[PDB]
Amino acid sequence: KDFLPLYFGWFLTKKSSETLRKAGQVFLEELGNHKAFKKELRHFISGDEPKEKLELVSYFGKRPPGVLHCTTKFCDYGKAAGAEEYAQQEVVKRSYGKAFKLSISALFVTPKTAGAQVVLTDQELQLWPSDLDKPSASEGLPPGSRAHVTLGCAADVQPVQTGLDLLDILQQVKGGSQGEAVGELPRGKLYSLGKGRWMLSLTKKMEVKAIFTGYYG
Ligand SMILES: Nc1nc2c(ncn2[C@@H]2O[C@H](COP(=O)(O)OP(=O)(O)O)[C@@H](O)[C@H]2O)c(=O)[nH]1
Repeated sequence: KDFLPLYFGWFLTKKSSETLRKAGQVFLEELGNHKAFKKELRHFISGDEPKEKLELVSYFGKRPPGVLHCTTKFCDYGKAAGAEEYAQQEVVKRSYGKAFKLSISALFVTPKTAGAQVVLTDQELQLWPSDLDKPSASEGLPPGSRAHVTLGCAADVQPVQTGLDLLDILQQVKGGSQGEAVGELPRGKLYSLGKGRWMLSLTKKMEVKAIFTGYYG
């Protein structure tokens, strides 16, 4: 019998990866230099500390090397629950190797991860794994809300954290707790959601090109 991928997803082209990666780093630069962020650094550095500034690019030291991606289904070669069902779908097999455009609507930062929120079209939503055997997965939010691109992680943080972070952030925006924007960056508005959580809503959605395929490690 045949190995499944470690995970399925959309893998950005060289150019799109470069473009999104640069946007993420610029965001980390501006955020770290933003007065509202520094006023709340108690959520990134603990204890009575010298009043210095944190370089977020350095903070998120575990970064994706090379090509960026948006995961759909983690399969672990077929060991993960629902892995085979997902892989056997017609739409997954039909879409394998095909090009897509992913709309990135926001960039976010928590004390654990940094990433970009992806807003899937309905065609692309067809490639999002069914939560019907684990509605814990998407936590009351529309399907595919977890869709993201990871831009960086803190040293002690597991890779899957980014998706959980995004859902947490979106969960607040659902209850209307993003509050009044606390800053206006060149690319959009900065929101302070508390607990070291920050969201930049892009004025203009970023459009990235990516191939849907499988990663085998
Ligand atoms: N999404 C997801 N990832 C898992 C799960 N269990 C383990 N992982 C980890 O996810 C890693 C690969 O995820 P990755 O695509 O890099 O993270 P993402 O880009 O934030 O979705 C692997 O190293 C696994 O150890 C799971 O149930 N779901």
